[PDB]
Amino acid sequence: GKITRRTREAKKKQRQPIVKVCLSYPIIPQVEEGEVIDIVHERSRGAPVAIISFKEDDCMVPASEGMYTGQKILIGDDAPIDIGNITKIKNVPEGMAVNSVESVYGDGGTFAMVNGSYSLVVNHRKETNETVIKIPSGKKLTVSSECRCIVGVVAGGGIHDKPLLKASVAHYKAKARGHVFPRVRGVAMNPVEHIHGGGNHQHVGKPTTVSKKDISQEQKIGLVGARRTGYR
RNA sequence: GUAGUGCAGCGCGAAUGCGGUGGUGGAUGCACCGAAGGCUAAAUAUGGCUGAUGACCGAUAGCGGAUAAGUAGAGUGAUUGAAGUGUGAAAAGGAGGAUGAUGAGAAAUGAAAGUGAAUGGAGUGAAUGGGGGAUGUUCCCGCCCGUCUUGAAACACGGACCAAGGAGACGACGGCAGGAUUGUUUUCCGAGAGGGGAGGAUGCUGCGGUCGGACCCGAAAGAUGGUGAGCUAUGUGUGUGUUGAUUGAAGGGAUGCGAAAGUGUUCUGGAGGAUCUAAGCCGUUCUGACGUGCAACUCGAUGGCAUGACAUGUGCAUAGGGGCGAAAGACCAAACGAACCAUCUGGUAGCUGGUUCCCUCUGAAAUGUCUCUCAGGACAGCGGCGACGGGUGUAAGAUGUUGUAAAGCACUAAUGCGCUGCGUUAAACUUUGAAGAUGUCUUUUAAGUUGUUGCCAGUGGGCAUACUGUGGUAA
RNA sequence: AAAUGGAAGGGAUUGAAUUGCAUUCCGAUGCCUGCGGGGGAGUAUCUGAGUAAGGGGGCGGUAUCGUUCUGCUGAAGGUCCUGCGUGAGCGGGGGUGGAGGGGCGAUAUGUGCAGAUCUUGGUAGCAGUAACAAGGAAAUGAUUUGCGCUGGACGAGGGUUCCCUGUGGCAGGGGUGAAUCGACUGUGGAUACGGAGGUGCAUUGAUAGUUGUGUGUAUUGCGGCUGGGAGGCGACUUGGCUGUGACGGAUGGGGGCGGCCCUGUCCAGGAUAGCAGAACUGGAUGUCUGCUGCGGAUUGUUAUGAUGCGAAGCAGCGAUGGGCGAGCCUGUUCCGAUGAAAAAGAGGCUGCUUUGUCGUACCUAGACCGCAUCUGGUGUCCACUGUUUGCCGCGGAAGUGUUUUGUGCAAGGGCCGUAAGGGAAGUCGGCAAGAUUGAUGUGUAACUUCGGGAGAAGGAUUGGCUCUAGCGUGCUAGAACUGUUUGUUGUGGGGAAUCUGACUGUUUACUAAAAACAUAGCUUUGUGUGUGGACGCAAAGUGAAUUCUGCCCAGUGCACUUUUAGUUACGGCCUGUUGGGCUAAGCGAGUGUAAACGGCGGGAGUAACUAUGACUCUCUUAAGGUAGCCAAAUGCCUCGUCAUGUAAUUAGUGACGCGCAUGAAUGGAGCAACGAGAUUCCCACUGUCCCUACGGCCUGUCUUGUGAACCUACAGCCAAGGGAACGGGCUUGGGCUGAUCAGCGGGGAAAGAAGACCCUGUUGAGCUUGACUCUAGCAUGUGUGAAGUGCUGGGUGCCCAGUGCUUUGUGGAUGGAUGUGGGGAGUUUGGCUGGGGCGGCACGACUGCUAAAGACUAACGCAGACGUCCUAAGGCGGGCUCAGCGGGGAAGGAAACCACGCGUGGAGCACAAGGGCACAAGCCUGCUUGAGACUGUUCCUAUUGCGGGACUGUUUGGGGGAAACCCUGGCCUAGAGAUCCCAUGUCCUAUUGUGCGUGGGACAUGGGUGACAGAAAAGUUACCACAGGGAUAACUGGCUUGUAGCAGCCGAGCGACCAUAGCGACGCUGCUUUUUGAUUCUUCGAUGUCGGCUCUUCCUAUCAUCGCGAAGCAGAGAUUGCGAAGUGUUGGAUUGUUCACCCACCAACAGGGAACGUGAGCUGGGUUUAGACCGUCGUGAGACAGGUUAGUUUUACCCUACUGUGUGGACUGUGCAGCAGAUCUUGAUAGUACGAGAGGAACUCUUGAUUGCGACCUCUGGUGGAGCGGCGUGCCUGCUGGCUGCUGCGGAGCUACGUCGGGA
Repeated sequence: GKITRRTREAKKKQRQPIVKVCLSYPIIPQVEEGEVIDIVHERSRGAPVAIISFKEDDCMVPASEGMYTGQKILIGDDAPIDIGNITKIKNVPEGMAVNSVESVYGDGGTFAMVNGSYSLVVNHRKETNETVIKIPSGKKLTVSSECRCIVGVVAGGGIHDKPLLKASVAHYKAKARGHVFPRVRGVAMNPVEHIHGGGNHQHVGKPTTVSKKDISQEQKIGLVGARRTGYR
């Protein structure tokens, strides 16, 4: 055989990468006052980015829905509750939506940083200083009560409300983001390139669930380690 | 190196009257030696350079290269790579022709294939050859060689013509034959334990055997080390190109209807992978032209697309079991279901083709056994060349063996009648039974006049016919 | 009774082809006899063919040593003539040549050529041929005139090709000048992006943003002088700093560099027969985007608007002749796309001074690449005018390129034009051509995703001239007049249905553009972190919307769990004499999952005529195909059945459904819109055809110049025969024509290419997996690594598990073990065989027959059997008689048991068949383990192993029997396994000495190779390769004739009677070569493989026409037979078809052969390698004589054949060869003969035609680049007159659709 498409698309990307800018906020224990100086678009992202200026430091963060240029926000551990306002996660009531939550007290942000997402604060277990939160995927996770966050949802709304509708729109999206476009189906190739192969009719020819444990790398194509298949 | 012969990774890790070794793992005597630091001439190997030699080659030979040869030339590149010697002793001199001069000589020699001029003979028959005769012919005979084949003049293959070159030689080890010199030659049997007297050696020439490029020329492939994205494919940086029309979305104005909710008409505006046309780009049909071309993909007419998921110059990134692909196994410098260059490499070939002087003496086989054996091989059979050595491929007299042809019903198996006879059968039936074959004795029957052994080749696709079977409607 | 004209060998022959004879004769390289030569032989002689193969004796090339000679008074080599030798070869003479050359003996070898699609060099025929060139002219040609269209600059590439002089292309000498052009400088990149600096005029033979010059701008350095504030309410003015570089597509409005057009005036130019209100040409002149103060509510656009967060207006600041637009100014809009980076800031007025290095000539295609002076390819910029929406098409300028003594046109080609009447009858198929076409009124359906369909369809108008109306001044609307009726001198064919893909897009550079690929939408899976943080990132399937997406978890796969089986490795620990316990993942098990891979049944009865089966029983599955759809691109049978379209329907559409083998994201149903996709029909239109004609230009034909190639054993007329079974040459017959030129495609099984199909080889490679043997990676225990401490749990004080803490090692790794692993590597996948494959085993082995009276003897010949079985079914002693028949005996029968008289085996003996056997080899019965331990000779059986039998000997040996005697398995012929390795027994043994809980050997048995003298082994190729094979298939020929076709003989019956008018059973005998088989002789270094179209010839077994018989022949119409091959034998619908089947006509619509006639004659529908779809089959790569769609047709100029032509008068004779007309019809005969009637003929006379053949142009039709006319576009200034385009008529000539012409 020859080497399959999955493995070559991985090698092309170490030669010529897609790069995003790494948003994060700094450490400031005393309550300061910031200044949104600009909100801007970025290639390969869907969310707009805000430029906020402190007394001796500037930062780039995901803008929340409800920000505007020239607005003042506060940073510090004991800061008041309002859209924006980087503050510590024990000063936040239950049922409130936050974004860009860190996990180690000083790493910037880790959770909920894409277009239109947030995490939920569910419980404050005041003994042991633990906070249960819900992250965007649904998993529940206890963090310390000293990690910081941002109040509100990320801007950029529901981007899937509008269909792509046309070939050229999927062409411009994959140029900016790096998806495989177009995709030739594996059953339409010759056997030399794909485990799905030739044959006098187009058909896979054997089970499409494959293992995730113990088999050769380059055999893991299809539905890898699937617990269940079917419509519902 | 046979149960480490030597070396290495990982882990464990010594001794001080002590340590190591002794062709089978371990023990114990006796023998013999001192590792884990260092240096050391000579006798041995070998491209090239310089001297000296030769039963070596003599211009298609010998090094690729006897000369302005690793040159001229070819390839993007790594790489690749020829052909060509001669006036004379002396320039004493020529170089369109003619007339001349110099010289020993117009000047190295100068074959065949093929041609021009003159002159002799013949012809309207393909030509050419042999016998017999004659300054061409008249009569007789005569199809084109080489090769594979049961079988070729073949509608089987190679061969237009001429010259030169062109294929069983050499090394090692063994045997035999012929020949040369010398001769006071021999470590035996047996797994072992045990037992125990019986003419060659060293050269020379030839032939048969094996391994060597191995009689000469020939694959599809495999591996080691290198070159390419100037063609073409995808990504990315920076530039450039695109005429004139058609249709008429949202938004906005005015005007009519109606109790209201609402709705009619018409202007303005200029959307959309919306419709043509141009600069231009492709490649549907004519199955048009052309088809030793204008051309290793072109030309004419017709048709399709022309704001894009476009077209195009240039910087950078991706390389061969790898890349790149809106996917055709497509494309990667005129060959891609694995590129190109050099080496290993004179790669192997049970298969096809070729294999060079005369006369003379003998002269086959196309069958049996074993074979991943069936287009091959070995052993045996048939043949050649020997050498040494003395004494029946036909009949007659006697005496044995046989179960076919024909015939028959005694056994086995069949087959009609008449109520003891008449009728019909046989490769796997036989009570009988030939012609023909086949054993032994006697040359103390006729007629005639071989034994022992050495070294070796080719052959193992057959076919026809008289008589005689088997299968088949038959050939 | 057979297909080119032909064979007792020919002419012929009445016996010169019949039969019987011998008293004559002819006839070999054989025989006898005399000489000559070779080889044997024991020396008075005898004996000679020969492939593969072997032996003896000779001839020749080049050298050495070792001897012996010759050449300038002319060597070798070469050429002609001549002697000797059976031959290989060796001598002499005359020319030429100008320096060396030999004999004899031994010895060393790169030692002798006709061939190898041999190597290198030279040369023929073809052939003065193919191909290419000959560009418009004027005696001259710096002058006059005719035609074509690229023309001018920068880069890549080239490198002196550029200028002058001399010369017939060379030779000699010249020419490239930079602050203000590019680069040397920026950025991870650069001659196009960023960036200190300019414009005119003149100048050389050749350079110029570079030389010279008028004016400007920047810069290097060096000076001199001078200022840190004035104004304005404000916007802002001034020597008075911290700004820029720096950024996408589409589209409206305003305004324009240059160019072009219209117009007033002035100065000039060129042509003119005549006329022209005074033409034609050139030149020169002819304001508000914004901001501030006052003001205090309205105001504007082509469009969206602006405004108490301050409108209009007034006053300022700042910026900057008429008409058709490039940069520029100012708006709106589009994106899950939002449109680089770095170098480079300071500044007033003046004077002197500086400015480095390298490139610069010439060429856009005849100066580049494609081997070239090649119709191909090659980045950027500029370029006038009439007509027009158009920078297109159809015509003109500017600039640029170009010659001046070949012919005038046969046939056949390449590219075009016009055609009576018909109108797709042509063809696989409307292929090709014709037809529609611009603009403006009118009028527009089904359906539909409401947007579309739509330029639907269908109808009408159009020039020129002279005016009117509107306002925006060039467009729009209206009217009169006029012509030989006509005006776009350009620009879509349309309509009704079915299959299929949603749509715009992409693809096999060089045979496939598609239904294939992509696509939005829909669904499933994994993943909490990569610079990226789940509206993310990655992997698969299906393919817009609408409506739907059923049932199956038994098999395979995937997931989770093993906190309630089993199985399992290194190391460690435990216990013990070298064993056993404890400590993984995985496998196994349990549960879940089909938008995972996939699957989705038989049989019996049953409703008041039949028929069917709602209903029932029954077998059975993991579950038994649901909703829908169909002879559909999916249905074998099959051209299914019914309806509809036609004169006629293997086509199309509608309907039906037990569907070989339909069916649900393997996606099912479904067609709005779109398509150079596949199909069928309608209108229109036509040279597609009936059936061809005439014309144009370039070729060809003829001349001069330049001048190839392929191919070539030798050659080139036929019939038959035989032959390797289709001859140019051989045997027996028949023949044109003495040497030319143009044509042409029958033959040379023509050329090209070591057959790609098929088989064989112990030859490959691409790809697959449930082949064999392995392997990267990954999983999971475990060894190494860093010190100190606490904690909970196991067993017996113990070892270990997790385990938190402390800081003072570190996280980078590294050794071995078990599991997994077509992701990857290497390799294999027998043979025989009436081709191979599938099947069978004739592959080891036993019996009978085939087998021809000793033994041996073949076939995928015939009929069977073998891989076992038995403690007796082995050994021995004794006693008995078997199958069956006859006469008897209570219940007793066809068969029970007793018993007498006979019984040659007619029964038994493990199993196949054959042989054998009676006080036995059979049956019953007693005792036993000879089915013992060793050892030698021989047969099948040989050149030979294993195996299976026979016969002896030796035993401090058995069993049976009184004993003689027998016994080493089975009554005899089948039941069978090497080398190497391992297991057990007996006898020996390890070389420095001795042992051994460690090994080695000899001999004998067992463990097994059935392909049985004995490898360790799965598939596929239509993507394919190489060595061969006519030892072997798929087409033609040849032999054969079962089958196929056509005929005879007999006489049982039939025929109202009557075997034969006509028929003819049951049986029997032939012929042909048109069917399909059987075979494998020719061809695999190639003989182009189906049908049609076109064209010629032959056969007869006669369909019609001519002649003539029979009758169950009255006439009419037919039926059956003989002579006879001269002439005829058609037009259409459906299918690729051959074939078939229907319609119409006809005198009739017969059957066959010629390499299944005919592809350098065509066509290419069938078949048809490489793309693709469906059904069934396979885990898969793939398969199917199952269906469907898309898919290169090369070369004659040679010889012969054939057609003409040439090969030297006039008038004729006579031999040979060719050979043509055929068929139908009107009237009369005649309503007659014949007949009860109904019906209904003939000879002779007569009228017209159809088709073939040969001519002709008076008439009619076609053509007519001859000629005359009409209407246009551009150009000559307009009129006149020309040239160019479209159109009507159209003589001569040619032609058919027109006219003429057949023996007594």
